[PDB]
Amino acid sequence: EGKLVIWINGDKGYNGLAEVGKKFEKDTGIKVTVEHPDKLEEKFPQVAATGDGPDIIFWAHDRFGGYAQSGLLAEITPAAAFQDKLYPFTWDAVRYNGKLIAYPIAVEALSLIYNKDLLPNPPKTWEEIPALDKELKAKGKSALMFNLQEPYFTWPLIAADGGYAFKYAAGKYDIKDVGVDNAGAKAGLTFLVDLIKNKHMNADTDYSIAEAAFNKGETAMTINGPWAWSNIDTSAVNYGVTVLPTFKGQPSKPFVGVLSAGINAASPNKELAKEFLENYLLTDEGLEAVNKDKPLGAVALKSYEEELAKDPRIAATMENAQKGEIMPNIPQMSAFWYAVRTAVINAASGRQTVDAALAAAQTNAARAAAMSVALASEYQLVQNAQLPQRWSQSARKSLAILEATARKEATAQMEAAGGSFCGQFPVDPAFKVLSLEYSAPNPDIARAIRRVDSVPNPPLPSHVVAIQSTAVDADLSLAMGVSLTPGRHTSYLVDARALQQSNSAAVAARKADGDKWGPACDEMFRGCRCVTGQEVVFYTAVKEPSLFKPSFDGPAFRPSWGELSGKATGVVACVLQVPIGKETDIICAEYDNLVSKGQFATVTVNMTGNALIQNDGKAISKGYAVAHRARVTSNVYGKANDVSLQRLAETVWSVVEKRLSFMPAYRDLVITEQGKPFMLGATATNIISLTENQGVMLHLDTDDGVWTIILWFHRHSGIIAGGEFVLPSLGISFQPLDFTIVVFAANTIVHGTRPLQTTGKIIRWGSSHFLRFKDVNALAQLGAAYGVDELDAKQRDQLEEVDAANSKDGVGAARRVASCMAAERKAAIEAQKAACVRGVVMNPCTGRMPSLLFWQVWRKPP
Ligand SMILES: O=C1O[C@H]([C@@H](O)CO)C(O)=C1O
Ligand SMILES: [Fe+3]
Repeated sequence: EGKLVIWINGDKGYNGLAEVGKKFEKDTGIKVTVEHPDKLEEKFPQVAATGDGPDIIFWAHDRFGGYAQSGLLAEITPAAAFQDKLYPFTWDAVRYNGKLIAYPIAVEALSLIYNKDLLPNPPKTWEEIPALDKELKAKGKSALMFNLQEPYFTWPLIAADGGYAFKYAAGKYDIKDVGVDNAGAKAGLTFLVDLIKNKHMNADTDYSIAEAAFNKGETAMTINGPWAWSNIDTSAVNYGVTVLPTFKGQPSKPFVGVLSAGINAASPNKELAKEFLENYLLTDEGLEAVNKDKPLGAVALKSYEEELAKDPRIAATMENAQKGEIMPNIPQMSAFWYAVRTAVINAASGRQTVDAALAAAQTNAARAAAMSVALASEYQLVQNAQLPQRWSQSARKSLAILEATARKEATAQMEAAGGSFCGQFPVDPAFKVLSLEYSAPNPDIARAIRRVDSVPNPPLPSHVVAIQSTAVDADLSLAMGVSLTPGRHTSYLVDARALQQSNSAAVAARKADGDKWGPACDEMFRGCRCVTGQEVVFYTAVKEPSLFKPSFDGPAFRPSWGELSGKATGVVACVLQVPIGKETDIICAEYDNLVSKGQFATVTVNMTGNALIQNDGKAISKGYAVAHRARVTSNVYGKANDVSLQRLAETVWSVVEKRLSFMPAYRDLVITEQGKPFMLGATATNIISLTENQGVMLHLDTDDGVWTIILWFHRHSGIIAGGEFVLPSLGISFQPLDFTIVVFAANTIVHGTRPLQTTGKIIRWGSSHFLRFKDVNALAQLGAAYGVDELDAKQRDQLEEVDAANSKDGVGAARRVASCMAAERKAAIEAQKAACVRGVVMNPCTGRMPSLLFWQVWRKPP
């Protein structure tokens, strides 16, 4: 690769780091690029999981231990002589499982910040503050205001006398040993609430109130970090930054954040990143260059820290950090934070006793941390799950004979008819269908009748191979749960490495075109082979050692094709041609019913199904707002549209499942008991889209299920030019005919639809049946909080109450009522979410569903 890509947050001094990068290009001739991507917390583990991303990542050490569990970070091997150049505790912050996993850069912690004019000598102890507030109240001021809403800010006091998140021992944090409940933590929080009850502090004080008050000279003290200094620097306040007050003679223990630089485990530039960080960045001039852009605060490098500590504010930061506790670098901190946030809010407001608040927090944090471990175990079993065994040597031989017989029938039939047909559409793979004509001779669906424009059909790209052998066909059919029309289908093998490369190229082309079908996407398209009118399946083959995660410890089958040995196969795409009939009648009828009854909501794209639109404050049950209203306002049958949606989802599913037996297996694996009532019928669909003569840019979906179904049907007669569905990383494209369905892995296969031009009245209706997991999780959560069957009654009540406010007092009053409901809903969702209530099985590393399922390992030993 011979280059270095670095990700750092936008709030840091990246241009200063970019200057350090130049000086690196000088000596080694290696370019250093420094990007600052938004949502960086979540972006790195999602991209690094696939062997992609930067060489170097810059973030707080706390996240890095989770990354280390996922093997996304390289073990750094610094010499004992380099390790001396940094404070030993900062090295402790970047240790996971005996191993060093990142380079410490900067050190941050809360300090006491005080107004020098109101308070020349800040108190040494918390115990003095009540007396000090009494004095300052007489002058119309207050002693102390800081954020009471987030436990980060209140924890220093709580930790002082004892009290910790998880007990650290032998290089590990004990998940089962939470320190929320001890006498130490109890005393700390007691003192905090005593300050509130004795009117020294207000329970509603948040970050903004505290910052405003201190920066305007209204309060003598606040508690904040180095990020807050810039704002105070613009104000009239003469301020100092000092050691946090002691409690019962012990130091307040703020959490310590260590900004760190980790090396990507999938980076080919490991020894040159080691070079860059050790010799160019972790030096006085190195950190100086960064410091001059945006200040680092305290730093891990002893020599430069001695310089910075000349600023008393930096000195105070380090001192508080050393008296503090390194923030645990494990994901189970989320459990700690939610439970402690609830406890502090409750104890401060009087909703619970300090003793009651901490007792519940201890119990809940331990429970939630235990469950999250259990969920990670189960996810591994999900990723590694195998289809029910249908494959055997005798079964594949049997199936190959059947398939061979069917190929002869299909040939004889083709001979008799003068060629191949999909419905009435003449199918010739020598040609690419660039435009085509549909006729509508009756009120049924318009039918593809004639190829209009064509070019000679481009060959398959080199990484995609049509499978010739019936034995191999039967091998894959039986192992992958795919049963296409006998003698009338093609199977393909796609090289997994090249598939991922082509995905990247496709995304690049769309970006270059400016998020649109332009020249670069067109050039890719010109290389895609037409499979219009075909029934096809694409298997990807992963070589045993990536985007794909097969378990090579899984059971192996013996392939008839030796080229499959040492490889795992998964189904990435399947194109079906549904014969016009009862099922297509039912499906198209439901679309018409849902369109007529105003049940498609506009987001463009029209949508329906079991959504939960959280932007709608009053939404508390499954569906779009139109669905909620119809359940109430209907004078015939409240459930009518839900019967329609279930039949729609179930009929499409049934058609797909006849051909793809892995689909119900996927449904059963990833939909939880709590998610089932919020899926549309017995399917893996919760949302259904609808498009009218529309293209869509090439893209990967992110927050959808493992497989997505798309179908098309046509309404009037006419000619359509363009509008191909394109799978550029598979090197194929097609025109939808009478009733074409594609089932494909939408999170891992790039896809889109070219713009259309039409002649006549022809409408091509496109529709995706998919799993949008955010809706099913939130709904499963609401179901756990209120009861699945209570949601309709809540929705009816919430609609009535919002209507009343509008009818009585205006739009403003009603939207305030909706705003109230939204907060209450939020709190309920949040509480269930903390209890690990889920609608679907998800990757704890990525927060997404697995990239594929049901991998089959093939091995042919001699
Ligand atoms: O290429 C696409 O076309 C369909 C659209 O017709 C239905 O939404 C969709 O899901 C895309 O990603
Ligand atoms: Fe899509």
